[PDB]
Amino acid sequence: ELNDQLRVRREKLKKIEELGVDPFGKRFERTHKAEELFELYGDLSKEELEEQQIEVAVAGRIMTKRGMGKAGFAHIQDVTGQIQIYVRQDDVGEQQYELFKISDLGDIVGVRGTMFKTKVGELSIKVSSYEFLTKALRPLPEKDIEQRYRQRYLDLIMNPESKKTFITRSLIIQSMRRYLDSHGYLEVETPMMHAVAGGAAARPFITHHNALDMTLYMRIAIELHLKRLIVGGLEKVYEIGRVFRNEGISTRHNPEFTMLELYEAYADFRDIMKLTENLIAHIATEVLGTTKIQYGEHLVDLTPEWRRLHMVDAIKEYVGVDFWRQMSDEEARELAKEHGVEVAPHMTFGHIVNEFFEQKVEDKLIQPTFIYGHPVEISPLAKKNPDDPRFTDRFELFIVGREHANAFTELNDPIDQRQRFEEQLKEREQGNDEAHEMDEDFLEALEYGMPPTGGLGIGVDRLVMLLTNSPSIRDVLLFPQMRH
Amino acid sequence: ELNDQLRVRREKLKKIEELGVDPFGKRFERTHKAEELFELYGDLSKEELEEQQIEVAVAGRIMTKRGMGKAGFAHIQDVTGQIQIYVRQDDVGEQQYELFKISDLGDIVGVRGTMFKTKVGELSIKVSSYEFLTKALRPLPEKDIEQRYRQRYLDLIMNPESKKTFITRSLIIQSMRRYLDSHGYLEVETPMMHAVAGGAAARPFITHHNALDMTLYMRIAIELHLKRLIVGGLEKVYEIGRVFRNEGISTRHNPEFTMLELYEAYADFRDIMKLTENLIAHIATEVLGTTKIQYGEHLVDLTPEWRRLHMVDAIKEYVGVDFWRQMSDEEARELAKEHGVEVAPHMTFGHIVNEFFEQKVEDKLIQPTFIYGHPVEISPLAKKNPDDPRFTDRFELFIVGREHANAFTELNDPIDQRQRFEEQLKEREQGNDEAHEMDEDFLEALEYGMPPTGGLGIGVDRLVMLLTNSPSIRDVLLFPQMRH
Ligand SMILES: NCCCC[C@H](N)C(=O)NOP(=O)(O)OC[C@H]1O[C@@H](n2cnc3c(N)ncnc32)[C@H](O)[C@@H]1O
Ligand SMILES: NCCCC[C@H](N)C(=O)NOP(=O)(O)OC[C@H]1O[C@@H](n2cnc3c(N)ncnc32)[C@H](O)[C@@H]1O
Ligand SMILES: [Mg+2]
Ligand SMILES: [Mg+2]
Repeated sequence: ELNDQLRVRREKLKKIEELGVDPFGKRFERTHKAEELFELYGDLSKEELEEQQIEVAVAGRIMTKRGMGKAGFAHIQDVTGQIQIYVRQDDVGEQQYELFKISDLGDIVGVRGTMFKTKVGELSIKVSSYEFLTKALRPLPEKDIEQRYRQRYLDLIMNPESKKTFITRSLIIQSMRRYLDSHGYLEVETPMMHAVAGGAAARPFITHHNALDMTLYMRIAIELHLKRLIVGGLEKVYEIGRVFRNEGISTRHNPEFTMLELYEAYADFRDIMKLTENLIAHIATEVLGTTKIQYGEHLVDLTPEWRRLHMVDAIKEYVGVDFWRQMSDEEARELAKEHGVEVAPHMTFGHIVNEFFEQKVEDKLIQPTFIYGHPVEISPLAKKNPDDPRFTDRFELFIVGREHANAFTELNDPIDQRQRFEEQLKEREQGNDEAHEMDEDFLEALEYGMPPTGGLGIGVDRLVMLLTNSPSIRDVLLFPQMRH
Repeated sequence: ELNDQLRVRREKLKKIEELGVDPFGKRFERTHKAEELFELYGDLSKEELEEQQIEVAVAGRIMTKRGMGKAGFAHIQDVTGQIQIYVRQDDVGEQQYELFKISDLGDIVGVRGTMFKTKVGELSIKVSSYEFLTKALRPLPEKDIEQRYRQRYLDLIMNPESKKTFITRSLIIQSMRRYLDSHGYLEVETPMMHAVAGGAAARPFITHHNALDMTLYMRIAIELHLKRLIVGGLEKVYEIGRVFRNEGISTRHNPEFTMLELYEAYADFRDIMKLTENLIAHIATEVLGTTKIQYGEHLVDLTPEWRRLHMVDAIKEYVGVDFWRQMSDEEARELAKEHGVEVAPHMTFGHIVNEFFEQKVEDKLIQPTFIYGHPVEISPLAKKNPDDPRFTDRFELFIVGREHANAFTELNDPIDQRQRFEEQLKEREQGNDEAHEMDEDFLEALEYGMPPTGGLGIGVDRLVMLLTNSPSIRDVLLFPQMRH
């Protein structure tokens, strides 16, 4: 249907060339961007602009073009929006007017001219110089949820709002580092290719190094090397880097995502809760100018202090079941069968409690909530709670029914840590193939002495979704993993 | 080595618990860093301190200890330095003093006490409260790049100069993003898992996605996806991220390294030259306080503007062979034989010229130098020079004999880009297993139109090696890839 349409364009290219101009342009000096023009000359009168001859120079893509004859208009779009340009043969000459006439929607051009207003009052640029910058061999679509991610470049051109989202994303990450850097946290870079994939319960992407003939695993967490830094005496460190998990895609999951991992010597999980809430309220204030944001049909208030609720209590409140009493694994399995909570063959009281939470409770936590007291069985890298060792001084931040962060009072006792790992291995022989793996090197590190520490993990992408009211993670990732 | 010392520390742990103490501590609130205490109170005499009775709280690892019966001293080290603590049973009580007595070198403790100077004059802290915070089961290093790289934590604790290097690295990167952002370049995040390993000439790490059953390649460059963003109308983008290349290690290369990639629509490689020198000059100025630096035996002057030299003129200056001469591939092969320049079967004029440069010229370029005009055969993503099509508008930045950047006037003409890819595939046929691979998606992207663009790539690790006078990249990477 539109196969020679591409040939129509492939022809104007030949014509443009033989017309003596580089169809793919040279450098172009600009003076402003569309948005600056309106903010600087949007309120000036038509005749005072005509008098002032304010010369500008801009560049962009042709989104709309109209008017035949010896004069025409077109809307040029740059990163900040669109601005109308007006080209008259009796102004730019014949060669340039010809360049304007052959120009296609989608083609990129640069112009020099003066500000002025049409009778209808639109602010525009009276072109006195029309430069051809780039020929588009394929036309613009016209003005598909999944076709937007498959060709993000087309999306960014056609939907202004998407652009805003990604800009907002850059501001969020930038705001995060300014806060952390100013509070003494050292931004560092640790390995992404590991001998042993530790720091979480997750399946890894496996690769191989040819020269060193080594099997390397892409990191499923940043935790283990950062901890080595704490043993290293660095005290405060953070890292915002990519993490990789051989998992299937979700509305809130992507194989490679961005996580913030930070550790603070001499702090515990309650300290981290405060850090977490201040950090996020800060970012919201700095970037959006407020702590009250919309997400779905919810108005989420990020103003500290946020609710602290123990996982076991959350379960009593939303389910009506108690896990505070001493309980046998058998009794936990009964309560599970009764409430329709699924359990794995390797699960025990601890795992079951968490299943009760994740399956019957979490989705209902809308306002920022610090869920704490995660059972020790599912927290192999966290310190046991003193008063009741069945649970740990760990917490997960929940907002709009999903986890935005994971943190704990770190386990620096190396003997206990080794014991957690063996238990993890036992769980594996029992069906759990996400059980953590023994890392002697890491354990060796703890053996030189890691001070008491508080660690924090934050899903940056998810935070971005929250602050941009994005229903899917693929709306906040420039090139989400495609099924292909 | 410490067969029993281990038994002794191990058994010591048990004794701390009997004292009723958590051998791995709780959180501890500090008031200052050791260094701040010297900067604030070092000038005050012994009695001035006695009058002002300055209460403080510090924490650190025990570096030295002296036990004089019922009172002793110890030097504890925090991230900023050491401070001496004076612990007398008369003040802290018998219980706490037994904790002090049993404390081993390497153990971490925190104290609260007042500032004061001993008869000798060393600023100290007369402790009123001694808190055991962590037991080191192994004794710190007794003293080879081995443990420094394999056990970086020990290095960071025992060698302050290594610690500063990593602190300076955080500053260099922080400084870089400062310039870029304030100059309008948008920081973004693009995929590290690619369907096609393109954007560079390198052998990648291959991996597999289970759920989607798909072969993925770890990025060998960030280029392609960033250019899709320029097509997207983002105009000015940058990404400081990890890049992976399945190549052997050396003092100049690590399999996973940090590269800065940035693109600017409407600019060309000359514009990029100016940016590169301003950026680097900015970082050095802001971090070292000067652009005049020392690297090894060299006194390198980073003050712009830097020397501009065409690769061909460089070969003429440093070797004597003039490649401006139109010659056949065979004559170039003959010239290669006569000057001891090794070539490969797939090579023609263009490749040979570059080998003359890398083999015979590179190492002689000490002062910052912009080498430009790379032959087209090795520049598949760079636009060809208008005057002499054998070369492209591209440059590499050489300093102290090594490459620190690669950049060019981007090839935005899709017909020509396709042609280059075909040439590369052809080379791979002839044995060049580092030839760029085809990426239809990228070609489709350029087909929608990409403005003339200026692209740049800087090896961040190498820039930091330069600014910290680190002879090896393994000195600016917290945990470098080690040999099996
Ligand atoms: N030492 C304290 C804990 C630090 C973090 C820990 N090392 C870790 O690996 N945690 O993993 P998670 O708790 O599963 O991840 C933390 C956050 O990252 C986000 N996240 C996790 N997995 C994905 C994913 N696959 N895709 C996108 N986002 C993800 C989410 O917000 C989650 O709460
Ligand atoms: N579009 C303009 C060019 C952008 C960069 C281009 N896409 C690219 O891939 N370049 O690759 P190189 O030029 O080989 O690398 C750029 C810089 O990275 C550094 N580098 C390259 N490989 C390693 C390495 N293996 N280890 C440490 N640093 C490295 C070095 O400074 C080098 O000059
Ligand atoms: Mg979580
Ligand atoms: Mg290079």
